[PDB]
Amino acid sequence: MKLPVREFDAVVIGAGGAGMRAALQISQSGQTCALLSKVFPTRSHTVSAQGGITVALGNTHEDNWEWHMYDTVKGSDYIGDQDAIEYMCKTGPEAILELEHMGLPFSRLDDGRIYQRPFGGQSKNFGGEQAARTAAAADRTGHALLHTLYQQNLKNHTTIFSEWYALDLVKNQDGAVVGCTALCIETGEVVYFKARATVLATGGAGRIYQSTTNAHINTGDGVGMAIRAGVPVQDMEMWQFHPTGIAGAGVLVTEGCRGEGGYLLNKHGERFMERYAPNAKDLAGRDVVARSIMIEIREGRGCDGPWGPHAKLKLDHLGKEVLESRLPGILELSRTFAHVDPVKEPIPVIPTCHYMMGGIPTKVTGQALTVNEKGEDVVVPGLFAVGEIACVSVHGANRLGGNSLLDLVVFGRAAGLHLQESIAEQGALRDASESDVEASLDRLNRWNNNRNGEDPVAIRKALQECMQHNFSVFREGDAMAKGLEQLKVIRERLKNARLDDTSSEFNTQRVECLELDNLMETAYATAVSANFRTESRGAHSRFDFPDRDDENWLCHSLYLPESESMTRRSVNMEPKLRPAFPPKIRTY
Amino acid sequence: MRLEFSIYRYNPDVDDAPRMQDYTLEADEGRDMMLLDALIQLKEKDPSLSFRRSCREGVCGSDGLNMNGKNGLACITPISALNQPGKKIVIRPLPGLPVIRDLVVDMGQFYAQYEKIKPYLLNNGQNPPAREHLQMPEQREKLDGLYECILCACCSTSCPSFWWNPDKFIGPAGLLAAYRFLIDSRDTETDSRLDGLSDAFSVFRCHSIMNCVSVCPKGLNPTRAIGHIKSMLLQRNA
Amino acid sequence: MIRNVKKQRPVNLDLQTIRFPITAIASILHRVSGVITFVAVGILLWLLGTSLSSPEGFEQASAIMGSFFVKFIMWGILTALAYHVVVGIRHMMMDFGYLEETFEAGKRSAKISFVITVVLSLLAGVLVW
Amino acid sequence: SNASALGRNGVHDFILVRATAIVLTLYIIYMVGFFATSGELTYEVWIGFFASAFTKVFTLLALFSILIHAWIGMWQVLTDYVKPLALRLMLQLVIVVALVVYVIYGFVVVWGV
Ligand SMILES: CCCCCCCCCCCCCCC(O)O[C@H](COC(O)CCCCC)COP(=O)(O)OC[C@H](O)COP(=O)(O)OC[C@@H](COC(O)CCCCCCCCCCCC)O[C@H](O)CCCCCCCCCCCCCC
Ligand SMILES: *Cc1cc2c(cc1C)nc1c(=O)[nH]c(=O)nc-1n2C[C@H](O)[C@H](O)[C@H](O)COP(=O)(O)OP(=O)(O)OC[C@H]1O[C@@H](n2cnc3c(N)ncnc32)[C@H](O)[C@@H]1O
Ligand code: HEM
Ligand SMILES: COC1=C(OC)C(=O)C(C/C=C(\C)CCC=C(C)C)=C(C)C1=O
Ligand SMILES: O=C([O-])CC(=O)C(=O)O
Ligand code: SF4
Ligand code: F3S
Ligand code: FES
Ligand SMILES: [Ca+2]
Ligand SMILES: [Ca+2]
Repeated sequence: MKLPVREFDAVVIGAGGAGMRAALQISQSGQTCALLSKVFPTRSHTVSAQGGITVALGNTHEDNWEWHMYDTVKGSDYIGDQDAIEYMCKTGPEAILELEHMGLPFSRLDDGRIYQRPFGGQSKNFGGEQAARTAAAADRTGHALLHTLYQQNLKNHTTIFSEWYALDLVKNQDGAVVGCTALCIETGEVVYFKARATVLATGGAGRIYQSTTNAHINTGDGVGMAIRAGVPVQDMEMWQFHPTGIAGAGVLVTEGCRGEGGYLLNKHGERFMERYAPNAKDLAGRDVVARSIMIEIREGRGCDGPWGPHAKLKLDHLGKEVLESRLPGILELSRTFAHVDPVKEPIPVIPTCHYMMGGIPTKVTGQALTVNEKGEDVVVPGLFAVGEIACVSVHGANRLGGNSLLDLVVFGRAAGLHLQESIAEQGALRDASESDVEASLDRLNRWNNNRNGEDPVAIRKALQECMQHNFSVFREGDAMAKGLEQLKVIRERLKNARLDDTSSEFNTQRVECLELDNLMETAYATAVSANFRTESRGAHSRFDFPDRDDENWLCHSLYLPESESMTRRSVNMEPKLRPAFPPKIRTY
Repeated sequence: MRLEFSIYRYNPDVDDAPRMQDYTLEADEGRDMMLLDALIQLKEKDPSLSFRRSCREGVCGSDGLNMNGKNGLACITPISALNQPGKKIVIRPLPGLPVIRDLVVDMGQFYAQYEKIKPYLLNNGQNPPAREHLQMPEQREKLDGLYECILCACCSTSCPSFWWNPDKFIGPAGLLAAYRFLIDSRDTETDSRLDGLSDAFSVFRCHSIMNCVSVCPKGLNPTRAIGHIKSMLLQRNA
Repeated sequence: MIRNVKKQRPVNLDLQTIRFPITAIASILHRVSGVITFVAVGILLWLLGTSLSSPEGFEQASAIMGSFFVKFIMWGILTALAYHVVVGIRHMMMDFGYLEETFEAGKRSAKISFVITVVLSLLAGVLVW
Repeated sequence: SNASALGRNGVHDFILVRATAIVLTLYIIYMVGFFATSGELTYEVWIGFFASAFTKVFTLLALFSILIHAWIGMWQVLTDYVKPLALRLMLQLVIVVALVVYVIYGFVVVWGV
């Protein structure tokens, strides 16, 4: 026995928006808990969030959470659970005001050019909502939310392990998750964090494409750990490509623009979104608005220039003031990366990878589930997931704008509020032999001994490229087929990949490499899923199957791992709730 | 064109003292790229080279580095602003703070000072609001330029006062954050907060050098913030 | 490395390696100008001492001031002193509110200051003579 | 409350420095105005300028303001560069004595004229 151990009644892997909201709640419950992160908590991808948080507060105008349900169910394509969404939308307000009581810098209401109302959180008009239900604090709502939450773990003295890299989960002889292992990026030592509850909140991994809004950190470490451990992933092909990404930059620009009155136009001067969604206009859903512009590029009718085939996001018409008071963060990203002042000229926008709706399947309490021999939902002892890494089945097949953040807090808090109870249920969990622990150290030992292998940059590049072409907005059988094979080619290749730096004091390479494996398992699952599904729903668009299969494909595709052994694909669904809800026509 | 770089290197287990290593990254003279881009490439040529990066868009605070004598974010410092024919591009770690490896410094002392000033809302709870707190736009306006700090420490790193008293003088970023709560209508411990900053170092080590304003990526002005804190003190202790 | 404990991390602190704004130069000189002045009072007191002691004393002082080497020193003191007063006032003005705390407004303040200093320095030199 | 610092706290030091700065600025102008209106200084004119109650009282008010001012200032400088305790206290001691002597010598010179 030579490996160090750190016992906690909980381990929250991830310091994003959800990871902290949970670490906080779990601590309020008098539960000893360790919080881990690859970067300093304030650097997690959440800081980059803009738009805001869509929640029914009723400040901008009277509203009810149910309208939030309809706007969202039809938004997912009846692929998102009514039970979970209900809970979220309903518990929405209370959870958000909670954040304001924590000191979150929300924008305020009262006087404006042609508007007027009390101190409520300012709610902006957003995509997928009949009216304005988006609480926003300037263009930097994520930054406000992430910092507040950190400030909170500062007050409540949460134990934080900053810049630690979680490797793989550690299984119990009875097949339960009992903590995990992690690397101290600073010193390089490896340690086993043993816990009666292991919470994953490692965000998404849009890095498996060549142009994404995500950061260099979103590598799906989470997804990789789940599969290499034995845990499935739901709807892992459902990827929302944001409509207004920046052409050539991949840097994001808020939907709030259209919300404040932004135009999405074509070179011939028409607002093609008005023609596509005849009555909903630019407010049209995520999945829909993407194909609209992307299409205008297929027909050779998309604008072009140094940046590339883009679509003009006209905003200049709005007052320079309004743009500076409501979208300050936008006015800069455009000049900085797009070399264009939105105050006078539109923005070269294009649908780029954004939110990953797929991820570890979980109950509302945040517990992780797997199927039974029969194919029944079986909770995984000692494992929970919250945030983007989790498919609680809320966004379904199309994440409504500003709901992810609302997701983070609600379900992040939900896991916290329920933790003690869940542990009670699973009961006691037995130790792990050095064998179990040793197992998780495999991926590390491999990389550290193999030095004459192959250069990971190529593997990485290839990986993203293939995903980019064969699994873009629009895709088809033949395509997936080739890519799916290419991947196997690369996944074997990756097995002989090398590690040049064998140092201790902050080894960025070693870390990045380790992340590669996750990129690999992640992209893979994405493919086998993408191919599998026989319909064109939400973000999924197949030219071969242009209509949604209500009877066959109205379910959650479950990617079936076996760690590194051969794979499989199954199904799942959730129609029952309290106020009731039927599928329907989806016209935005 | 070609690009000659000058990069700070140091590894506790190989090196026993720092050194400046030469680098050439022949890039396409097509367009301009950020310094992070260069670095990433160079890292492909040389793995051992370590540094921090993330959001990539000037919003996370990870890539704070001293470029040609001036502190900034590698993710948004164009190679245009740093290229001069015949001369090398000197990239070094943030000044004052200890070096963990290559261009990565221990930010410890920085976060510490941040904590000393109580970076969170303090509301005695007296007079609970029905729902959210009462914050008129005019009151919420007062927080602008004060809540956007991304903790990159470009400012503190550029302050001599902070070099001599890392742990006594709070520094630019921390005072900017102290002020964020001092003028927050929602915070009810202002007078208590002011008593905690009345010593001789916490605030008064600031000589209005304005290097902090000079380098802020976000265009924040700690000097001005510190000037208002000083006033509040005068009002409360005189 | 204390006794039987090693490695102390390095620090980037080569000043020639760092680029300083004009505002940074203004204030460090104000600091240097203060210490010079601190010593300066002593020298002036000494002189003032001689100067009033008696006629023979006033003479001896009038002659010491005669040396041109002394003239040069009496000149640095008055210049350092003038500098210190000007930057000191620039300082007190930003504190209260007669000057913007903006960077630009700060560089402009610093420049006008050195300018007034040089002029006074010149006057000082005419007097020493 | 740092023992070497004159001020009970920071705000105190801030004020005392500003207050003395103003007083000393007036005094300097006063002495400058005199020299720039002298031309050729005669022993009769020199002693005449000081035999004045007014010049005596201002000159001693400046000296006293220098004590308080240079005390705080020299103290701030030392706090930044001289980190070894024993050494720094020696200096502050040398400096405060020097300052105190400046004022005492001031008195002696003044009543002697
Ligand atoms: C707004 C901010 C305010 C600014 C503050 C900054 C102040 C510092 C800057 C100094 C600026 C000085 C400017 C002087 C000036 O203006 O000179 C004028 C020149 O003006 C022009 O050129 C006209 C141009 C107009 C253009 C528009 C007048 O100069 P003159 O023509 O009389 O030239 C001398 C002559 O040759 C004829 O010369 P002489 O033959 O009469 O000389 C004789 C010589 C020797 O006499 C002796 O032996 C007596 C010495 C007595 C020394 C006393 C020292 C007192 C110390 C007090 C300490 C108290 C703590 O005399 C010397 O050359 C005289 C030296 C004078 C030094 C005066 C300095 C005083 C400092 C006082 C405050 C000290 C504070 C300490 C904290
Ligand atoms: C990219 C993006 C996303 C975004 C947005 C703008 C941009 C540019 N604007 C949004 C908005 O207005 N409204 C909304 O509802 N969502 C918006 N989004 C999406 C949203 O940011 C994300 O869904 C959300 O940030 C996800 O949060 P989560 O907490 O789940 O994830 P994270 O913030 O990415 O942080 C993950 C954390 O986990 C740590 N980590 C990861 N792997 C490891 C390992 N192996 N070991 C230890 N820690 C790990 C990270 O370091 C990080 O702290
Ligand atoms: C008796 C002659 C003087 C001496 C020996 C003197 C000395 C000093 C010293 C040693 C410092 C501190 C150094 C530093 O921390 O930067 C200082 C600061 C200061 N002095 Fe003077 N001074 C004198 C006259 C004046 C005058 C006449 C003024 C008014 C214009 C003035 C205004 C200031 C100001 C505003 C500071 C603050 C600088 C800071 O806080 O960094 N001084 N002085
Ligand atoms: C306001 O700006 C500055 C200072 O003040 C707080 C400094 O302390 C220093 C550092 C100075 C050193 C090491 C030498 C000090 C010398 C003397 C004669 C007092 C620099 C570079 C500076 O820019
Ligand atoms: O992810 C979303 O909710 C949409 C978003 O941030 C934006 O449009 O800026
Ligand atoms: S105020 Fe500016 S420079 Fe200072 S830490 Fe914050 S973002 Fe960085
Ligand atoms: S540089 Fe430092 S001295 Fe004050 S003006 Fe900025 S905090
Ligand atoms: S990578 Fe975040 S600001 Fe540079
Ligand atoms: Ca998800
Ligand atoms: Ca208050």
